[PDB]
Parts: sequence; structure tokens; C-alpha cells
Amino acid sequence: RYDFEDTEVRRSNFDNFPQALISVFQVLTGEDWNSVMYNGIMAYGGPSY
Amino acid sequence: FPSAVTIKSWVDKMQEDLVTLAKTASGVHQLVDIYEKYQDLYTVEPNNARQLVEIAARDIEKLLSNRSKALVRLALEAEKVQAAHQWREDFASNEVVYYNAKDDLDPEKNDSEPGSQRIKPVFIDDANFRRQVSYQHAAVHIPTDIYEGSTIVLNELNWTSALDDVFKKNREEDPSLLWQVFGSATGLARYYPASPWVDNSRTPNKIDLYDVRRRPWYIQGAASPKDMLILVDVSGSVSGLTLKLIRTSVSEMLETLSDDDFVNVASFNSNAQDVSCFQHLVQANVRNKKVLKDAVNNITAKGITDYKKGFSFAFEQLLNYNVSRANCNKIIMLFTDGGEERAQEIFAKYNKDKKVRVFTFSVGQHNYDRGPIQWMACENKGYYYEIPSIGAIRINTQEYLDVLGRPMVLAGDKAKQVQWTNVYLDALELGLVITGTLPVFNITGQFENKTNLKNQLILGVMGVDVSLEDIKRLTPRFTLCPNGYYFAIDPNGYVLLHPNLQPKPIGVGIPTINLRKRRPNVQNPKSQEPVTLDFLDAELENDIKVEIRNKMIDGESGEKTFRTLVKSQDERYIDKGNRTYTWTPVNGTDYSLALVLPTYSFYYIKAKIEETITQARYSETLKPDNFEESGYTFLAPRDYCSDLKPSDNNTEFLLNFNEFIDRKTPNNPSCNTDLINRVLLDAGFTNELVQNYWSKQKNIKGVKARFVVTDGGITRVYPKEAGENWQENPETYEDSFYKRSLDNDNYVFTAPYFNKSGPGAYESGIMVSKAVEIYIQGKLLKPAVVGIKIDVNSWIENFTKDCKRNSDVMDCVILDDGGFLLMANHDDYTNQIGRFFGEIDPSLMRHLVNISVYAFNKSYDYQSVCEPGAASKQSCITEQTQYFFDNDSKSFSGVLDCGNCSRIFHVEKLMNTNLIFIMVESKGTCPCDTRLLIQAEQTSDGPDPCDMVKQPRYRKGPDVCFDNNVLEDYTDC
Ligand SMILES: *[C@@H]1O[C@H](CO)[C@@H](O[C@@H]2O[C@H](CO)[C@@H](O)[C@H](O[C@@H]3O[C@H](CO)[C@@H](O)[C@H](O)[C@H]3NC(C)=O)[C@H]2NC(C)=O)[C@H](O)[C@H]1NC(C)=O
Ligand SMILES: *[C@@H]1O[C@H](CO)[C@@H](O[C@@H]2O[C@H](CO)[C@@H](O[C@@H]3O[C@H](CO)[C@@H](O)[C@H](O)[C@@H]3O)[C@H](O)[C@H]2NC(C)=O)[C@H](O)[C@H]1NC(C)=O
Ligand SMILES: *[C@@H]1O[C@H](CO)[C@@H](O[C@@H]2O[C@H](CO)[C@@H](O[C@@H]3O[C@H](CO)[C@@H](O)[C@H](O)[C@@H]3O)[C@H](O)[C@H]2NC(C)=O)[C@H](O)[C@H]1NC(C)=O
Ligand SMILES: *[C@@H]1O[C@H](CO)[C@@H](O[C@@H]2O[C@H](CO)[C@@H](O)[C@H](O)[C@H]2NC(C)=O)[C@H](O)[C@H]1NC(C)=O
Ligand SMILES: *[C@@H]1O[C@H](CO)[C@@H](O[C@@H]2O[C@H](CO)[C@@H](O)[C@H](O)[C@H]2NC(C)=O)[C@H](O)[C@H]1NC(C)=O
Ligand SMILES: *[C@@H]1O[C@H](CO)[C@@H](O)[C@H](O)[C@H]1NC(C)=O
Ligand SMILES: *[C@@H]1O[C@H](CO)[C@@H](O)[C@H](O)[C@H]1NC(C)=O
Ligand SMILES: *[C@@H]1O[C@H](CO)[C@@H](O)[C@H](O)[C@H]1NC(C)=O
Ligand SMILES: [Ca+2]
Ligand SMILES: [Ca+2]
Repeated sequence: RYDFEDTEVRRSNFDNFPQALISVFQVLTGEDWNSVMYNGIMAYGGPSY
Repeated sequence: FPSAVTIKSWVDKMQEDLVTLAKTASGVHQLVDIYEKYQDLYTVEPNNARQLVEIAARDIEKLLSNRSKALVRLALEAEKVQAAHQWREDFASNEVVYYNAKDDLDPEKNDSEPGSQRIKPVFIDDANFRRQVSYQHAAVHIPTDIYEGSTIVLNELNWTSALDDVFKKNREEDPSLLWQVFGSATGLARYYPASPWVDNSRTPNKIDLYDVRRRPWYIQGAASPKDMLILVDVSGSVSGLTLKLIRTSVSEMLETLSDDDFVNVASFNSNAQDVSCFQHLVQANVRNKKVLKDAVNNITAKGITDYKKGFSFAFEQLLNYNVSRANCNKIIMLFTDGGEERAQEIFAKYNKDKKVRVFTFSVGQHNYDRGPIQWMACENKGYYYEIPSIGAIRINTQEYLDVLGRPMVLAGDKAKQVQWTNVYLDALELGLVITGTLPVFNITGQFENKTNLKNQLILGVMGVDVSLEDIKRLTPRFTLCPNGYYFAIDPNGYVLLHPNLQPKPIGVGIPTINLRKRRPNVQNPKSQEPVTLDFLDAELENDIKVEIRNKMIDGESGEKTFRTLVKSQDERYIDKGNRTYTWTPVNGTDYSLALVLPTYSFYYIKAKIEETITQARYSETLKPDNFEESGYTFLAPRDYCSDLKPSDNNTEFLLNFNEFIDRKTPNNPSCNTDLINRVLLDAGFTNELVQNYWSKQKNIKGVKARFVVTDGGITRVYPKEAGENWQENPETYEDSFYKRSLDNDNYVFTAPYFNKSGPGAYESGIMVSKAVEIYIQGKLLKPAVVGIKIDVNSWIENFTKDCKRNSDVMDCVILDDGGFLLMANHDDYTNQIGRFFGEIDPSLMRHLVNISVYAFNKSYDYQSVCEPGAASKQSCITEQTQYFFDNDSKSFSGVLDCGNCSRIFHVEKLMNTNLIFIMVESKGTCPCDTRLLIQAEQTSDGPDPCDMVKQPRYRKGPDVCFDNNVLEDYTDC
């Protein structure tokens, strides 16, 4: 779903298992977790209901 | 309401009044009399329009063969020269010295990049180039994203440096030659003579993004024409950054396509639909491509991915053979991200022998598997290209011509044929031009056939411009009248040479730019399209002209005479002109050349004056201090001698013209005798009128100004106060009224313009003109056009004395053909004079067309400018209406009804003139509108393309197509 029509690269996604594992570990250390969340929110339209 | 005989008798006393005022004050019969009184200052020679065409067809043959010889030698040198190049990589040790265009020429800069050394050249200013230029060496254009100093680029500037000696040998032999350029495979271009490029990279804030490979001239000689078919993956996975990239590649891929190339665009996601309205391969001209580039954009991606229905739909598209087709290289290119299926079965049958070529493009940053796509490309003798980025689009969607050029470079000498391009605006601002191209091949170790690994690509392409102003000097129109002209034509229907053709690019659609999304300082691309106006779009279309147009696309000779209607110079009138056409082929090329004449122009006047005193006496007639007894004289900016130049400030020009005859006798050993001489004879003919006739009747009452626009450029407005208001072009072969006066056998009235700026109404007045018409030995000639600006106030008084100056019962008006309003009874209408009558009472005008009193034809002007619409100027299409009498009948009675009211209008046409008189009941008695029928260049976006291409215009493709050599490498992807 991180398929936005921009040229900005989002290295922390959940495209496959290894990548998803890394992203979870990342949200766990709390390093840049808010940035990861923003992508997820934008993947569902934006800040709406 | 007065009876039909009362309007009949009252028109006949005010068309007898205008014509007597114009026959007497202008001097039609007097100027006829003095052309015939002399008989011996001139002779009457014929325009043999079989002969003239044949003569012209051969100067364009020899011009374009002379260009060709130069092209061949340059190519030979390039091939020979690079076969003896050593591929060095020590360039800081041995500098490559060259002059680089688009660099600061300031001496104090001294950048001095490694490997290279620049030149400061000296830059004389020039004519035939309207820019400063150096004839001692060739400039070099490197594109911007290409680094210079790369071993790949540094090694071109080494071997290509031997062209400056052959460049020089072409211009020494022929002074007139224009740009000479070698466009490199490497993307480096060298041209002679050297001049600074028009966009420097960073010294202004506009930056050029010009690539030689991208250029149309480079492309036509790179490779053979081609029927492509863009196949796009629109499955759900593509949506995202990748989908965004595809829409910009396909638009980019198209830029590459040409008129000779056919192309359609399909799209698949578990079914293959076709992106637009077309369904077959269409000509990929400016318009068709505009439709496809507008449907590629709206695509949405969803669903699965079936590489089997996408290539079935593609092959079927490739096999139509009912439609018009290129029939040359057949190739299909698919834009997609990753493929899990190779679709081995579809390729076995559809292309068992590999007739088709497949190119697969993987786009965006993604993890989908690329092995199957690469395999498809390898199997089909195509190529593979990745595109991750926007800056990667521009060199990969042009790069497929390295593959398509391969079976041309295996054809040998047979492939070295000069081809000439469609007219287009020059990169350097020269003007409209065509380029003849030849491809250079990479031959290294031919003697022994040693390598061939990279010997299947072209080194590059070589071109040489012909400017269209050079071809117009081989087609002289002065002997022929303003009506006569020469038209040149492709085997594609496009017009190489035409009066109508213009420098502005041909426009498509209604221009819409969004001001809310242009950040102020980034500099988008300007334009690159060729100026492809068609013969059936430069002139009003008939059915008896599509016969003429098809008959001279397939290289035949002939003549034709028929009655057709000429559109006027200004876009307001249509006049039925009995023309004769005559065409023949230019035997060296695929152009065929024609010539229009109007019967009566079959004879011209040559000046046969040679006496010392007679050429002397006629020459002080055009002296600006001597306009107190002659009339404000004008003079047309012909190229009389090579030395005195057309200046556009006419008092400037007439002094430099008339200085020239005093300071030197008109014999002038580098200057054509007949053109200047005819002018001198003419000025002694528009003198004896202005001396012995007009200066006798110094003030006629209703007459404002009196002119003789004549052939020899010399227009003479009679008082100098009046000559300030003379707002015409002083070139007599560009005046609109001059040309409408020659078609008609009756006095012609020209309506003044509505609104605008400058004094053009009460101050100058409505003008009447009439061509002079003499017979010498029973041979018809029309040498000149006399005239009168009328006084609009006086005319009103005669008109007033059942219509009152202020009448509420009924109003009456006089309208010239075309429906413009000249004289009005009310005084709320005569303020808006020279206005189209369907804008001041649109209800009556609408009815008049219905009665058959008026006829019209809407046309398309593909070269015009307009303001944008929100969705400084772009090019656009305008639709243009002109109105003209189609019914010869003199009177038209009737009544029009709007609903709940009747109005009884009576229409009478004045005999011997284009004017029409109509009497009708006052508009206020029936409150009616319908809608305002307006006649103007009206922005529009037609004709719709999807309906033209179901029955396209006839066309003839290139005879030689190079593709599918059996010994092609077909092993590199
Ligand atoms: C409006 O109507 C008037 C009157 O018909 C018209 O008139 C000028 O009218 C006078 C009245 O007799 C004419 O004499 C005059 O014409 C000249 O003189 C004689 C008359 O037979 C002839 O040589 C010619 O008709 C003509 N030649 C001359 C005098 O050089 C006539 N012309 C002018 C302009 O004075 C107006 O022209 C009418 N309004 C217009 C101009 O439409
Ligand atoms: C590409 O660049 C190279 C490097 O500048 C050019 O090679 C150079 O060519 C000139 C003339 O062909 C050589 O001059 C000759 O030098 C020898 C002595 O070395 C002398 O005996 C000759 O009489 C003459 O002066 C020059 O030396 C040579 N440089 C090297 C390193 O070999 C080459 O000409 C360029 N190619 C083109 C197509 O211009
Ligand atoms: C015309 O074709 C010839 C070959 O038919 C091309 O010449 C080849 O150019 C390549 C460029 O990559 C040269 O390869 C290079 O070799 C050097 C060693 O000097 C090495 O350091 C590089 O890594 C690279 O491998 C190759 O020498 C040369 N081949 C021959 C036979 O000379 C030539 O490039 C083509 N013309 C143009 C204008 O491109
Ligand atoms: C164009 O070339 C053709 C030949 O391809 C010329 O036609 C010849 O005309 C001459 C007389 O002018 C005849 O004697 C020949 O018989 C014609 N050719 C043939 C094969 O019959 C034509 O004259 C050339 N036209 C121009 C304008 O150059
Ligand atoms: C241009 O106008 C002329 C009107 O004089 C059109 O010619 C007539 O066309 C109608 C059909 O529209 C025919 O029935 C008549 O026989 C035609 N008359 C003549 C004298 O030609 C002509 O069709 C118009 N051209 C276009 C493209 O609309
Ligand atoms: C063609 O070349 C010849 C020889 O240089 C020259 O005499 C002739 O004028 C040239 N013609 C044109 C049209 O340039
Ligand atoms: C067109 O040709 C006819 C027949 O030759 C001729 O009578 C007519 O005058 C010509 N048209 C014009 C406008 O002169
Ligand atoms: C003339 O007007 C009538 C009634 O409005 C209409 O039916 C007819 O089509 C018109 N004639 C032409 C030539 O359009
Ligand atoms: Ca942290
Ligand atoms: Ca897919």
C-alpha cells in the first residue's frame, strides 16, 4: 500500500517478511516510529475518520 | 411599407450615385487610357505556366542536389576519419582544442576543464544567418546532463575535429550554404559556422534541454519509418510511483514518432482495451499524437496481470492491413514493472519467424522479477531498458533507434540516401527550414572484416539546412499578378511552400494552462513539433482540389482549370475566382510543385524603357519633397538590388531607394534591370494620372482620398494629409483589396474595421476600389487598382434625402457582400460601422441566410494565437467564418417572424457593385433576440480527430524500407 505517486522513498514498510520484521523492530526501539505511523495513515487516505 | 418598385427605383438612384462618384473621381477610364496611349514603353509577354513550373522544378532540383553532394562528401570523410582513430585515454596530456557553444566567452573566465581547451572566436555579424558567426571553425553542442570530458565524449571531439576542413570546403564552394552539422551517436553535435548557442546553460535562468538524438532530422536518417504499438501493463501492482513514470515515458516515446511512422496505444489488465478512440494504427501526426498523449494520462491501474491477452491484442493490431500503414519496422514495446510469466506460447505463432521486434521496459523502483521480461526482449531481437527516475526517461525512450538502425547499416551504400525533413523552426532561430540527412556508419577494419562488435551502429547523422527563404528565390512571383502563386507538396500532402504557411507552429486544441501550479522560475520545454500544414488546410477545400492534390502526390504532371472561391487576404470575404492550376514533379526528390494563375494573368508587362531622359524623368516623381503635387507616394520593399534593404519604415526605404538611382545609373551590374525598371515606368503612369487628372478636380465633395495601388509597389495617396491615414501594407502583393479588385468586374467597397486603434472610420472612410483593365492587341491585362476613400458624413445626407435620420417606423441599411455594415439609417448603428451586421441585429441576418441571399464557409486556421482557458499566448486552432453572395438574384422580399410578431423586410441589390440595400421595419416593434450570429476568429477545437482517421487523406509512403537483415547480430540486450 505504500504505493504513493511520489518519488520519495520509504524504506520502512511491510512489503515482505524480512522487511516487515525490521520495521516492527524499529517501531519497538522507538526510533522514528512516528514517521512510520504517518506512512500507514496516508496509506488509508489520510487523517480522516 | 413601400412597394417593391419604389425600393427598386430608389436603389437605382443611389447606386448610380456612388458609381458615378467613383468612376469619375478615381479615374478608371483615364488610367486605362494612358496604359493604352503609350504601347511602346512596354511590351506584353506571356506567362507560360507550363514552362515556368518546369523551370522552377529544376532550380529546386539543382539546389537540393547541390546540398546533397556536400552531404555525401562529409559523410565519406567522417566514415574514413573515424576508422583511423586510436581511442586514446590520456587527454590531460594532449588537450583537445575545440570551441564549446553555450559557455561564457568572457576572456577573464578561464575554467579549463581537464582534457579540454576552449577557443575564444571572433564573431563577425552576418546575413543569411541573423546572428554573429565565425567561419574559422565549428562549434560543439554538448547536451546539459551529458558531462564533457568523459572519455566517451572526449574521444568524439578528437576524431570529429577533422570535419572542420570539410565543413570549410562546402562553404568555399557554395557561399549560400546554411548550417552544416554532424549529430553524434554520443549526443555531441558540431556545426559550422560557429556561433554561441541561444540558451546558455546557467548564465541566464532558462536552461536548454536539447539533445541531438532527440531531433527529428536526426531520427529520420537514423532509421526507417515504423509501425509501433505501445503496450502497457495496467495491473494493480503498477499503481504508485511506477504508474506515474509510465505516463511520462509514453508521452516521451511519442515525441520520437514522425508522420511517416504509424502508432497506436493499447493497455492491458486481464483484458486489453485500447487507450483511446482509434483501434488501428494511425498516422502519428501532430494531432493524432495529441489524442494519444491525452488518453495515456487518465489511466488508472487495478487488477491482475495477463501477458497473454496483452500480446494477443498487440499482434492483431499489427495485422490490420486494411488501414493505411507504414508497413516497415513492426515493433511492440511494453512498459511494465515485473513479470512472472514469459508468455512463451503467444510468441511461437504470432511471431514464429521473428518478424516483430519486442522491447520491454521495466520502470520504477520495485522488487518484481525482471528475468521474464528480459527473456522476452532477448527472444524477439528487441532490447531491454530500465527507467527508475524521471531523468532516466529521456535517454531510454530515444535509444531504441540504435536497434532499428542495424539493418540499415548492414545495407551498405544502398542505405546512404538523402532524405529531406518536414519544414520546422530552426534550433538557432533561422526561420522555417528543412534539413537533408545522411547517416554515417562506423567502419573500422573493413579492409579485413576484423571486428563488427559495435560496427552495427551508426556513428551519427549529418544534416544541412535549406531555409525556405532560399527556395522562395527560385520561385519568382513578380511577373505574375498578386493572385498568382507557387505551392510545394510532400508525398504526405503537407505543403513545403505556400503563401498561407507561417512561421508560428501549427497548434492543436484549445490551450489550457493552470496558473495555480506554475512555480515562477523553472523553465518547462517550449516546443519541438514540425510545422505540418496540409494543402487541404492551407486553402479552402473542394472536391476538385482533392483530385488535384492526390494527382500530384503520386508524381504526375498536368493542368486544371475550374471555378473555385478564394478566401481573402484578411479573413472577411470569399470571392469566386476562376483559377488554373498546373503541377509537375521535382525530379530529384519527392516534392511536386504547382502554380496557380487566374485567367487574365497569362500576360505580364515587361518594361522596355532604356532612354537616358525617360528613366531619368520618371525617377524624381518619387521624391518625398515633391509630394505636394504628386501625392504621398509609397514603395514596396522588393529586393530591387542586393544592396538596399527592405526596412519596414517606408520613408527610410524610399530615401535609400531613391538615393540609389541618383548615385548610380539604373544599369547596376549586380542588380536586376526589369524589376526596378518596371517601377520607374509605373511611376510615370501613376504620375500622368495625378498630374493631368486628379490635380484638376482638387476637391470633389464626398471624396476624401484617392489612391492608385499598382504593380510596381507604388501606391499614391493624393493629399499628404490623407496619406497619414493610409494604414495599408505598402507591398502591393500583400494588400487585401488589391486582390479582391482583380477578381471582380465591378466596383468594390471595403468596410472599415470595428473598434481597434488608429483612425479608421470618419477620418479616412469606407473605400471603393476597382481594377484597371486594358487590352493591348486583344490581350487582357489588369495592371493597377484605382480607388477612393469615401466621406461617410456626406454619403448620409444623400441617403437621407421612406427612411428618416431618426425613424422608429422602419430602418434601412446598405451592406456589402460579406454582410458588413457600411451605411446605417438609425445613428446607433452608424456609430458601429464596419461591424458584422449579425452582431447588431442577429435576428434579421439569420433569416437572410435562410432565404438564400447569403452563403458562408467555416474553415480552420491551424496557425493562430489565443489566450488560455483556466482548466502569454499559445498556438491554437481558430474557426473562421466568411460570408459571400451565393445567389445572383437581384431582389428578395419576405417577412420574418420571431414568435408573436412579423417584420416585413425588403432587400434590393445595387447593380454594378457588391453592395446590397435592405428595407425593414424597426427592430423595437418586435422585441426579439435569437442569439448573436458573430463572424470572427473563434477559438475552437475541431475537427475531431477520431472521425478524420476512419477515412484518412490519401498518402504515399517511402519506397525503401530497411529492416530484417538475416545476418543482424540480434544477440545484444
Ligand atoms: C449625391 O448626389 C449629388 C447630386 O446628384 C452627387 O453630386 C455631384 O452632384 C452635382 C450636381 O449636379 C454634379 O454636377 C456633380 O458632378 C460633375 O459634374 C458634371 C455633372 O454632369 C459631370 O462632369 C459629372 O457628373 C461630374 N464631373 C465633375 C463635375 O467633375 C456630382 N459630383 C460631385 C462629387 O460633385 C453626389 O456625388 C452624390 N453623393 C455621393 C458622392 O455619393
Ligand atoms: C586526435 O588527437 C590527437 C592528439 O592531439 C591527434 O594526434 C596528433 O596528430 C598530429 C597530426 O596528425 C601529430 O602531429 C605530428 O607529430 C609528429 C611528432 O609526434 C610529427 O613528426 C608530425 O610531423 C606531426 O607534427 C601529433 O603528434 C599527434 N599526437 C599524438 C599524441 O600522436 C589527432 O590528430 C587527433 N585526431 C583528429 C582526427 O584530429
Ligand atoms: C566504432 O566501432 C569501434 C569498434 O568496432 C569502437 O571502438 C571500440 O571502442 C571501445 C570503447 O569501449 C574500445 O574499448 C575500450 O578499450 C580500452 C583499451 O584501449 C579499454 O580501456 C576500455 O575499457 C574499452 O574496453 C575499443 O578499443 C574499440 N575497438 C576497436 C577495435 O578499436 C568505436 O567506439 C566505434 N565508434 C564510436 C564513435 O563509438
Ligand atoms: C523531369 O524528368 C523527366 C524524365 O524523367 C522529364 O521528362 C522528359 O521530357 C523530355 C522533354 O522535356 C522528353 O524528351 C522525355 O521523353 C521525357 N522523359 C521520358 C522518360 O519520357 C521532364 O522533362 C523533367 N522535368 C523537369 C521539370 O525537369
Ligand atoms: C462553400 O459554400 C458553397 C456555397 O456556394 C457550398 O457549395 C454548395 O454546397 C451545397 C451543399 O452544402 C450544395 O448543395 C450546392 O450545390 C453547392 N453549391 C455550389 C455553387 O458549389 C460549399 O459546399 C461550401 N463548402 C463547404 C466545405 O461547406
Ligand atoms: C548549384 O551548384 C553550382 C556549382 O557550384 C552552381 O553554379 C549553382 O548556382 C548552384 N545552384 C543553386 C541553386 O545553388
Ligand atoms: C470562368 O470561366 C468562364 C468560362 O470560360 C468565364 O466566362 C468566366 O468569366 C470565368 N470567371 C471569371 C470570374 O472571370
Ligand atoms: C430555411 O428556413 C427553414 C425554416 O426555418 C428551414 O427549415 C430550412 O432548413 C432553411 N433552409 C436552409 C437552406 O437551411
Ligand atoms: Ca529512540
Ligand atoms: Ca504485474
